[PDB]
Amino acid sequence: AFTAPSTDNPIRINFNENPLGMSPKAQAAARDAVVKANRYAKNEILMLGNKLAAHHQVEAPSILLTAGSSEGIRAAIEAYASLEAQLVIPELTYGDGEHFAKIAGMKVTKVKMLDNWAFDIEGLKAAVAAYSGPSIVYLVNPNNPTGTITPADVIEPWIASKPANTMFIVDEAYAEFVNDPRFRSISPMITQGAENIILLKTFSKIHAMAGMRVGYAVAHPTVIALMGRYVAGEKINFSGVDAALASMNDSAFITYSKKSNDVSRQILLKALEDLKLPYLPSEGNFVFHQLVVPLKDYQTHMADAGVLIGRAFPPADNWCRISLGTPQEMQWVADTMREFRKKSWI
Amino acid sequence: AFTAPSTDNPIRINFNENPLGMSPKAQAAARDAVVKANRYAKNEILMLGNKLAAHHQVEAPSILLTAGSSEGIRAAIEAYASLEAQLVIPELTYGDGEHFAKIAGMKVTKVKMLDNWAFDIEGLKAAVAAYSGPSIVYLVNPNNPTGTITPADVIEPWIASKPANTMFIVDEAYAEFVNDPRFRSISPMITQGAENIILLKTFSKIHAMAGMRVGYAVAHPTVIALMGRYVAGEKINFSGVDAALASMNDSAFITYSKKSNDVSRQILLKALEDLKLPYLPSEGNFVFHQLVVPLKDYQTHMADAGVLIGRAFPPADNWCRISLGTPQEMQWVADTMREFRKKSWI
Ligand SMILES: Cc1ncc(COP(=O)(O)O)c(C=O)c1O
Ligand SMILES: Cc1ncc(COP(=O)(O)O)c(C=O)c1O
Repeated sequence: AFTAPSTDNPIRINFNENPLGMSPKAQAAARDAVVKANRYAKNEILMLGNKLAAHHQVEAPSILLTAGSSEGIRAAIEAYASLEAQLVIPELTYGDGEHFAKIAGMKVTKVKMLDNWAFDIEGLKAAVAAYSGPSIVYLVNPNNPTGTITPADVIEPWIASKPANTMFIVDEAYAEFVNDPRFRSISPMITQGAENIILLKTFSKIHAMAGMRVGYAVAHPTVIALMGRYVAGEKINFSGVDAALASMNDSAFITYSKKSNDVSRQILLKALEDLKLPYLPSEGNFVFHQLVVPLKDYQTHMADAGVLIGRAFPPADNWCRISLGTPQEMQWVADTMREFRKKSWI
Repeated sequence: AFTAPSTDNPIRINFNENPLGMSPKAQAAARDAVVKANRYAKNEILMLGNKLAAHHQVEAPSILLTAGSSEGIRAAIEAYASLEAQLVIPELTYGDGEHFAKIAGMKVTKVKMLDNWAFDIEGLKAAVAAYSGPSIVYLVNPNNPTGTITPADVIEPWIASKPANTMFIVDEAYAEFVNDPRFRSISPMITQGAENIILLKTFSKIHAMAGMRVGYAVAHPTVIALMGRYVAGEKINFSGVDAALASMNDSAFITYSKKSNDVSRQILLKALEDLKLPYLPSEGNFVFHQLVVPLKDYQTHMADAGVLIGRAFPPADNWCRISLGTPQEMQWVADTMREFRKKSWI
């Protein structure tokens, strides 16, 4: 069941973790792997790479397994970094791209969001076109923290035009949650031979395995080979490898994982409509919504009430990112929000 | 319970893995983490960092947790690499240093082994002293593949002399197996404030957790801060983090892990002595010995008998590295070797 939270046992809706346990088949695989984990998972890593390759309709050399997509982002940046290069990003997006770009001494070119917190793709395209050196473009889709998608018919033709000296990193961490039919995975462009795309994926979100540390990149083999020089081989942990292989066969859990996230979303959105607090469309496992009280006060009052929400995401200073917990959790949070309103805490 | 091997179920003495399961307490920790691993192991990683800091008598900023020491070697090299830097290594050692040095575009300066396969420390010192640019020195102790130690009184005064523009990476993967009293961990030099040493350690060997991917670096905080820019945070897998925390408390297992290794070593050494095949002193969980037949023939005959031994380690072309299995495995291997001798296969 669900139990009312306290500060010692809070509802955790702070890091976009799946509030469900991983698949029972994946859990069995993970636990069974422990007795084997005195040894390296060498053959199993080969099997997982092959299975991911078939999933993306590419060959094995187009897959790089990494310890989460955290490592894929780093390797992608390191592989294509130089002191002449720029990273082109929307101003409000997932911070790892900029983090590793600054480590590489790159220019970071942030493009202001449009008036609906959408990506300004014309602005991103102009940031690349007017720069005479190499550009890395980092596109998170669906975006964190906003939750919104960028339509495929807006991204795909830009990428297909092959702007000179430009590598696109497309992070689809939250893609399996998506309901909007304008969203398409970029994967088929790689299957069809694109050499200017790195697709990053993870088992941390829909597969509910954040702590297991399994992600990967999909790209042309020449791109994967370059990225491979910035990781210490493919040496994923035994439990994560076996859990990943199992989760890939448990299509029933993946349907359930999406459906539970959909139910949670509507419970939150109901409360937000009742309170008349604007929110952005949610295509991941989180909602980004507006506040009329100071963010810091709201975070503190929620924390005292046993609920950990998202950190601040400047420059959206009056917005908060609320991850979607289980339905029972989101109802308790929705109702706390209603009680806050009565006393002006929201 | 021991059973005779087949080609489908071989004795695996090829990758210096501990042939013992992980500690029973560590396995239970690892299994119990799986239900929790929908979430990132954030606080648990902080606790493991603090526990390793206490173990090495340093503060937490002097520890960097990594996904095995493989990632530590990479990060250490990336942090200190430049196009003007050289890597100084013994000609016969663990190849990851050279590998990442080459990716960085560094000169790689290999110093021939002494006539007893020991490190030529005077040659390594001279290679640094002769080079006007920055140098990284990578010292594996006990060395892989030879298994030998370099006495502390030969290494410590070199490091303590602070050669200009030189960082020492000291890889003590196998150090808990060591019996030789001339061996000393470099750790106290970091506790005493050295800024030119990176110590790398792993849970993959004495702790028997190769497949759990947990290692770490110990260094001055300024050096750890630089290394940390080349990993995607400290985001170790949940089962590994909880297994590492438990294994650090199970001192009885560590004692047993070494003792079993010692027993296995003597079984192999007894066979080599009977066969009059020279070997090097073994201070890790493997033995480097000479062959009179071609290495490739010997590798093939052992594979066919269901025993997987080490790969070739040029330039020691007439030597093989045999990992130490359980005592019962090594008795069976030892007797297979005696039988091979009768038919000239060894
Ligand atoms: C867009 C995005 N990409 C990548 C990551 C990194 O996740 P992981 O290393 O668990 O795959 C996250 C954070 O969870 C994310 O939100
Ligand atoms: C000397 C040495 N250092 C480092 C490693 C890397 O091991 P891990 O990544 O499991 O810590 C090895 C394993 O082969 C090794 O032999």
